[PDB]
Amino acid sequence: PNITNLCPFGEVFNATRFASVYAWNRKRISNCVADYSVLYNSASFSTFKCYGVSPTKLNDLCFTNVYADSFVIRGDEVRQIAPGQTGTIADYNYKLPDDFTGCVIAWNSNNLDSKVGGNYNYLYRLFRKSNLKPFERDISTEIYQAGSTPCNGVKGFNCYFPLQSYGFQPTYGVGYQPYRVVVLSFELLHAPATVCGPKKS
Amino acid sequence: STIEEQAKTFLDKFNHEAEDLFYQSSLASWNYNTNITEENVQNMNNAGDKWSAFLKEQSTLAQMYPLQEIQNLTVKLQLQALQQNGSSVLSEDKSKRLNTILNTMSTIYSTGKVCNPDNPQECLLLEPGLNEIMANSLDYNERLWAWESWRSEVGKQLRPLYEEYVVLKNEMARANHYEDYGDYWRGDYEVNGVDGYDYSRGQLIEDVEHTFEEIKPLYEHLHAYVRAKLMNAYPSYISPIGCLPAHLLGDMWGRFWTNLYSLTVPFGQKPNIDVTDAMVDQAWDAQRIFKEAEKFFVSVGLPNMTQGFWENSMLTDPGNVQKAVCHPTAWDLGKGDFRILMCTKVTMDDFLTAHHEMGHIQYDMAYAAQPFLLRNGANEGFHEAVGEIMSLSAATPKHLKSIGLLSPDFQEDNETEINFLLKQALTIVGTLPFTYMLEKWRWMVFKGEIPKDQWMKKWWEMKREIVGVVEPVPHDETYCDPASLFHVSNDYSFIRYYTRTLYQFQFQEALCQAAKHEGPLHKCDISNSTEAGQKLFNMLRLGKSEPWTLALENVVGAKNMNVRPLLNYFEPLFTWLKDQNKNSFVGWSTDWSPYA
Ligand SMILES: *[C@@H]1O[C@H](CO)[C@@H](O)[C@H](O)[C@H]1NC(C)=O
Ligand SMILES: *[C@@H]1O[C@H](CO)[C@@H](O)[C@H](O)[C@H]1NC(C)=O
Ligand SMILES: *[C@@H]1O[C@H](CO)[C@@H](O)[C@H](O)[C@H]1NC(C)=O
Ligand SMILES: *[C@@H]1O[C@H](CO)[C@@H](O)[C@H](O)[C@H]1NC(C)=O
Ligand SMILES: *[C@@H]1O[C@H](CO)[C@@H](O)[C@H](O)[C@H]1NC(C)=O
Ligand SMILES: *[C@@H]1O[C@H](CO)[C@@H](O)[C@H](O)[C@H]1NC(C)=O
Ligand SMILES: *[C@@H]1O[C@H](CO)[C@@H](O)[C@H](O)[C@H]1NC(C)=O
Repeated sequence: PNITNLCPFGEVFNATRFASVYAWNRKRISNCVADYSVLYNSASFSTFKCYGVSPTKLNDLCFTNVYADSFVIRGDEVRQIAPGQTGTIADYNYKLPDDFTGCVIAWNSNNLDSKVGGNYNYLYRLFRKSNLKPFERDISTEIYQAGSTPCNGVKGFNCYFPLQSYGFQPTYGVGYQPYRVVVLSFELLHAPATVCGPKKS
Repeated sequence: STIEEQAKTFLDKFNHEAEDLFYQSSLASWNYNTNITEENVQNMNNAGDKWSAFLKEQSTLAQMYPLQEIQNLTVKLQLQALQQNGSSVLSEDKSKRLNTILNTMSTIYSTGKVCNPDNPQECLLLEPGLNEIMANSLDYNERLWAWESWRSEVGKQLRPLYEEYVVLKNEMARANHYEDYGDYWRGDYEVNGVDGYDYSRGQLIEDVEHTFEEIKPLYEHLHAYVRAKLMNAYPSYISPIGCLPAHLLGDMWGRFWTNLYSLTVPFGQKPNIDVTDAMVDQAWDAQRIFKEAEKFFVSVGLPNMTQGFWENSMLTDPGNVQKAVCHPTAWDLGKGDFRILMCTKVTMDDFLTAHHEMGHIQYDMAYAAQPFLLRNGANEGFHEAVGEIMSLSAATPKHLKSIGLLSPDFQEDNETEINFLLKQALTIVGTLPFTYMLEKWRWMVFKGEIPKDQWMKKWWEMKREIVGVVEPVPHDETYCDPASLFHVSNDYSFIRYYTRTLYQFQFQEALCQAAKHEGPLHKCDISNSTEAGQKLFNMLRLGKSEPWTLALENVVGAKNMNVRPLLNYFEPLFTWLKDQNKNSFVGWSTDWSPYA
């Protein structure tokens, strides 16, 4: 039939501000038409690594719901957004399951997210008692206890503040420049699948 | 829970907070250096004060984690680096006095202006007013006047200041569980905790003497040849049996002998290897110079420069309106930001300097994966040595023919290699006895072997015994002749040049053996050899994570600094000097035979 009602990929990719890696935004996308070839044929993306499905057949398959997780990380931390990886981002900020079906899209955003004085609006968790479970969000700002002594809310000896900031400056190296990451998570559940690609005539 | 995990979390917050504060301090220093303006000075001072205060607070907090309950070598190395008190162990009044003394010595050396009595209407500063006179004059009394007047003014100003300086630095060092300030400087080469690769502070002096004992025949022959040539230049002043007069060495202090190449050239009739005119004919920009250096580093297998390097470096003088420091400096600002500040001219010296500073940048880039407090050289010698090896390789006629800067039909005979080796000896071999004598004198001053009333009587005695250089007229204890040099007056270690010189040729032999060069060592070029670059990069990637002995094992296969690669480098010149010294007398007499 005639196809309209496209999925809101403009409000995810072309968003004016992105969330931090710790309080990463999750947008549930349902009941629309998702054109993935517009994303795949763009030259603006440095990473388009798809795990569990290939980009060519994305435009044919149909999914129940699409989870669009958006955040900003460093250049050297893009590799940790993958199944089975380790690092500060996977252990304490954003963890992907091993059985993950979806795509990880990352692009350099030194133009927008870096200022000459230093942009300290973007934060990451550097400390937590245990590793995160897949698709878990921790936004707690409770003082990390590294020692036997109780912190009591004061950042003294052995008690650190968990969230640290990335001082994104334009003159940084490519491995320290800000990268906007959108992770699309595709699941098929027993409910009627409604996020389908465009159908040919 | 455990102490080690607590230290690891502490050194996980420290690395992140310090990288940010460092980057900010370094960027402020960069903005001052490329733009000398008063607000940039204020911003630099504010960033430096924040950085120093942060280092003081983290040093105060790092000591609360005891060292003996930590078994991981890297964590113990970072905690050992952080837990040094520095001047903080000293009282606030004495620390303020020491800081004031250091600042006033810096101002006295930097703003020291000396000119001739009875003609005081204009005066000349050290750079470039006195440097050009020392490097280019052929007049005995003019050089004598400049040398004696500058040591009179600078020494008479700095002698009480240095007497206070030695006592305060000894007090700080003994407060820091060191024998003296010399032991504090020698603690940079101290390796503790590694089985077999341990190195002691007391072993450094013994190794330096053992290497210098092998340096001594080559230096004696070079000294005899330079003495004969200077006797030709100045007929009556220089004695055949005595030491060289101090003010005739081509520099202000005797640090380098490279300004005597014109007087002491073996074969003047033969041409030089100057490629300046060839770059002028082909219109080589400074950008082309750095691209050729980058081509050399990608040829050996090292990574190429980042885009931010090309965007953010200043490789040309900005202009009259904007002032900048002209000294070439490689900056590792942090967070993958690497820059070179050089006012590059179209000369061979600037081209070799570009290779040297890009070698510094490659060394900085290699240990970027390491933690922040381990991002340095394994010792102070390696960081300069890895730039000097690039300076060695780039200067070879094979490299110049390979890049097209030299004519392909240039005849490489033995005479040009002899005079090139003599120039390299005047630059490299000549600095070794001066460096060793200066560091041994400073170590004896800090140790208390020499009383304050006998500092100069011993010093000239050392200079005659080691350097073979005699004073023009005797100096009493009102003079402070050592502190006229930049490094000693401004609290810098000086053994880094000696260690750099030995490590340079050790690295050169290791990479040339890796690259399968089949000729003389000075004719060796390490371009196009991936295996030599891999052998270099294995050590380069470690940084300060591993002991310098283990890094030296990684490159040359030896656990200690060695002198044989240097002697192998200068072996054609050594045979030529032995042939040329048949009539003349090798060695010197410590008596007052030339002049006193
Ligand atoms: C996002 O911005 C780019 C740049 O103009 C534009 O071409 C693209 O269509 C926009 N939308 C998406 C979904 O990428
Ligand atoms: C240098 O400082 C002056 C001071 O006003 C400023 O106008 C100029 O833009 C600066 N130049 C650079 C390259 O930073
Ligand atoms: C020392 O700590 C580092 C991380 O700080 C770790 O990667 C390394 O494996 C540790 N070494 C040993 C021998 O435990
Ligand atoms: C540093 O100084 C403090 C007090 O002045 C002292 O307790 C500590 O042991 C010192 N650290 C070292 C490594 O000497
Ligand atoms: C460095 O080399 C890589 C691969 O050889 C190349 O893609 C990159 O553009 C080079 N960098 C620069 C600044 O030319
Ligand atoms: C250079 O080589 C030629 C030819 O072998 C020889 O006659 C001459 O003596 C050599 N000169 C030196 C300084 O070795
Ligand atoms: C090194 O490689 C470059 C790249 O082809 C080549 O032009 C150059 O001649 C090589 N150097 C030597 C000494 O062969």
